[PDB]
Amino acid sequence: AAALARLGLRAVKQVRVQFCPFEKNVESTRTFLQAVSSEKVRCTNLNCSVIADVRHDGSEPCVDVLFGDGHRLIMRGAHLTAQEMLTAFASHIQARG
Amino acid sequence: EALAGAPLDNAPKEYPPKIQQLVQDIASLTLLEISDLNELLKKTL
Amino acid sequence: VLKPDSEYPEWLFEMNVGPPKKLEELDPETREYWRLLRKHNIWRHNRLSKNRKF
Amino acid sequence: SGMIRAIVRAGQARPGPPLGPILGQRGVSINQFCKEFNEKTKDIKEGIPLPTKIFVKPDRTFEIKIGQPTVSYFLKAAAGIEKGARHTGKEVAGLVTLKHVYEIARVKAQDDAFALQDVPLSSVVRSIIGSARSLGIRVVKDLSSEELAAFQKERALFLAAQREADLAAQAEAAKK
Amino acid sequence: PPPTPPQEETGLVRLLRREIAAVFRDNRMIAVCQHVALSAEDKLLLRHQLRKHKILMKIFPNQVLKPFLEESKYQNLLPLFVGHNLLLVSEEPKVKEMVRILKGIPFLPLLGGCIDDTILSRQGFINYSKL
Amino acid sequence: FKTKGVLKKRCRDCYLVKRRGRWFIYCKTNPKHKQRQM
Amino acid sequence: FKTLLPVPTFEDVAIPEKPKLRFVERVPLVPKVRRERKNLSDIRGPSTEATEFTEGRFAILALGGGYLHWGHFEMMRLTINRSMDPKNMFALWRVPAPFKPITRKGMGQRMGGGKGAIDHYVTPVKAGRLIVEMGGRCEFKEVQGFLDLVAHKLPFPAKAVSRETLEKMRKDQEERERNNQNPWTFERIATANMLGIRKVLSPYDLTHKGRYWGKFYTPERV
Amino acid sequence: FREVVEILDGKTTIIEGRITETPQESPNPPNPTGQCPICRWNLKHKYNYEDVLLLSQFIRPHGGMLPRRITGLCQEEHLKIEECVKMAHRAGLLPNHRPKLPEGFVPKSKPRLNRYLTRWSPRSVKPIYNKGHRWNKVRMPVGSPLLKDNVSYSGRPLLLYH
RNA sequence: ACCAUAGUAGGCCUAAAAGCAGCCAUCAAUUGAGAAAGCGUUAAAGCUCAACAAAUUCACCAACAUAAUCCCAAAAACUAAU
Ligand SMILES: [Mg+2]
Ligand SMILES: [Mg+2]
Ligand SMILES: [Mg+2]
Ligand SMILES: [Mg+2]
Ligand SMILES: [Zn+2]
Ligand SMILES: [Zn+2]
Repeated sequence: AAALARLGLRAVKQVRVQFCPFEKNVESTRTFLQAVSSEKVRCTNLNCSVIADVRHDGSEPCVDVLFGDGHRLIMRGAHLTAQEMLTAFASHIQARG
Repeated sequence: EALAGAPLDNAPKEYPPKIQQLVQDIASLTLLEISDLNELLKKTL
Repeated sequence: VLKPDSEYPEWLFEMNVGPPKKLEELDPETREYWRLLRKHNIWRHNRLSKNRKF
Repeated sequence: SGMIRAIVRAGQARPGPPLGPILGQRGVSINQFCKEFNEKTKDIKEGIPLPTKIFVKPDRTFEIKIGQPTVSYFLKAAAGIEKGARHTGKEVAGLVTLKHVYEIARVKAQDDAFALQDVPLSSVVRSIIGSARSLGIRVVKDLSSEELAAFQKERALFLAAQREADLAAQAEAAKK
Repeated sequence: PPPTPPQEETGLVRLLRREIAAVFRDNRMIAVCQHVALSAEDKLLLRHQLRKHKILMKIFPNQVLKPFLEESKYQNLLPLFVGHNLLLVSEEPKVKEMVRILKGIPFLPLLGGCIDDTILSRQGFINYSKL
Repeated sequence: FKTKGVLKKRCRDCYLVKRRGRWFIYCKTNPKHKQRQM
Repeated sequence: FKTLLPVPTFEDVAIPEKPKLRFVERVPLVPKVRRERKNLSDIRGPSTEATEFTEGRFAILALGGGYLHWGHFEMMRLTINRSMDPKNMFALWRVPAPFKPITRKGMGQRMGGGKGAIDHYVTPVKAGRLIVEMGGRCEFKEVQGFLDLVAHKLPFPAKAVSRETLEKMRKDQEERERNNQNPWTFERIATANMLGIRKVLSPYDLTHKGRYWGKFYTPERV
Repeated sequence: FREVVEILDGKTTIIEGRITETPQESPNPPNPTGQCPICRWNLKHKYNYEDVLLLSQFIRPHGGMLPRRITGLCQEEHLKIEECVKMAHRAGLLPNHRPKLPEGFVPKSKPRLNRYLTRWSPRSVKPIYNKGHRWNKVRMPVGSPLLKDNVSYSGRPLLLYH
């Protein structure tokens, strides 16, 4: 959460995390969602919309980030580590923004 | 014992068999018994 | 307004007033015992960390 | 801009310390704040000092949320003693019963602090009894018939203790 | 290595066990939600907006919650209790107001739960509320 | 830098790293905490 | 989630009046007029007195021999007084005031002529003797933390030990000297006059058992 | 084995995890009762910097070491293999376990001096100009001291400083 | 890594002592937080610790420059050594 807070997240529009909680590979995406839904992240910028899509037969956790550079970061995280997803997201958004 | 499977609406096609057996029980009764059931349900519920 | 004693429920009179409850007095199966044990552990940590050089 | 906690008397509102610098640094006009403070606290004639929260916005505008007055002053009013005990535990500051504590709990159950929590009045009465413990006020379970005798003896004891304390303070001032 | 030096049960863990047993015995609606690290003021506001409907929220550590759940009849809830967790306890359930107060926050997702021994997902909860 | 025989952290942001065969207490917030093991 | 552990509560500890260390004089009220020889046997060998705790629970244990004079005494007194809690801790001396006179000769004097002039007084301390003993209702971590500085500033090597730590070390030494693998030991060889080694050895080595060499004590030498 | 793949298709970044097949342990170890890998395969006090087939099993393709919580070794052997891997890398073994840099391989440098059983880093040791006399001699350390417990068929101790 | 809300500025002196010049008590809310173990302000405010919720490789102390004509055998980690 601190890494996202220190990075200046004012340049993002929409972050949605779509997942099925009843699967066996959801720990990482749940950790990522909790990291991006922290209060430091929320008070960094209020113009962003964070959505948590919950399904049952989707079975494919994924994250979509639409930000004002006209850019769409889609991440199909089914085996990725939570820290790896966090650092990749940070390094992409700071490079493009 | 165990719990249910907790399915979803994406492929919802399996109904519990108790509903079907209750429907069969209603279908296998004569009109007088159906009227008696109607009277009992109106009195109680 | 002086209300009579019958209006006040029991949870006013049952509670202790003078002596704080101590560690050996409480039931080890009661949450207050664990709350007081946590408080004593915090007191321990404060006493141990009195030599902070930072 | 932030939040400021201010304990202000109900009937007193002055553009001075300690209210002076804390609003002067924030830039909020003190005359306004005094005007709305008088307008919002003129309905209470009891004259009880109360804590309040001032929410200063970045545009130098401010909001007020009024709250329940101070537990120390409530207990002092309920017991009849002007100031609390110096050494709590070694000396007795006053005497009250469960009735005053219950009344204080009921009037404090509507404050901004205990309004968000939804515990029963038992937690509030426990908190008030702990505050009185720190204050030095002693509480008894059932002394309604003896409280008058308790008052008539504790007033004499407290005046004697105050005279002794005044003599000791005068001696310390002379020696220093 | 030498054989197992078995651990002894303590008052805190026994209290947690009996508390969770009371939770799963007494009340009817046991909702499972993802505990989002939210601010204290907003959390207390949500507590008030839940107590206006008389629904409570509680948190139990996973180290004590997983074994009890796999021993009990709610072992199907195991994937829901991997990360941060929140148990919503309601007697005489009324899911309509709960969904109404949950929709006010977009990033606080309802994972699942049980409505009188009926394990349901978020869509099942929505259907029950609409029913 | 300060050359010392015994190194200690003067703040929680100092970090100890082995470089060039010696130990180094490096600090970013307060650069005066830079210590080198002699 | 973590498991709670009970606190050892100290209810049988009574803090006496004047818990701070008492002031010590550089010179005793009665000065020694007769100059004495500087015996080094008061440093050589293990300590016989002040080897056990009296009423305290922590102490400064000396792993070597030396002399403690007024500078060291003032250092320890001031440090303990400033870094010790008077309400929960108390400290005590285990070494007497400096009583052994030391004679010094001025620069430019050739050798001989007699004894010098008494300059100052010291207290001889052997290895294994406690210097400052403390007690109270506190734990061992803080007292060790603020006693290690005093032990380091002491001339001889020293450590901030407790009853439990001292017992643990003594049992560890006993276990080591009992499970020693090599059949040849200093005690056995010295007592049996193997190889005629008493010609090189000293008569005090039969008691020192090879652990004490001069004023230095090595606890790892069995 | 997992792999992170990034796809760039018109201002869109797709990051995906891919799981590949991995080789497993051999079916018959000499000592199944040991929990720890080397000292259940009976290689304790047997490996060295010369033994590359054992050192290369758990290391990253870029020459990095692997975490013990993933490998499973007892701490002494984990440290020993870390030292042995450092020694082999400095000596010049493991040629394919180097990062691939198309830019730096053209500007050749001085030829790599041959070395083995090197303890410290080549860029951190200052030459000994005094070298000491007979009684006080500053030795050149050779090999890691953690490898002093290896089996010695000759029986002579390994000279770690010469 | 993970976050920090409540009576409350606990009571006395002091222009001010709001966890923190000082003295006495050290209670009590939320499952979860010491009248506060470290920074900071004139007084605040604010930044950290321990408390829950998330995991759980190991983690107590131990490292210390130097002289003068020119450094000083060279070398060597495994073929069996009481
Ligand atoms: Mg020393
Ligand atoms: Mg509590
Ligand atoms: Mg913390
Ligand atoms: Mg120099
Ligand atoms: Zn620093
Ligand atoms: Zn092993």
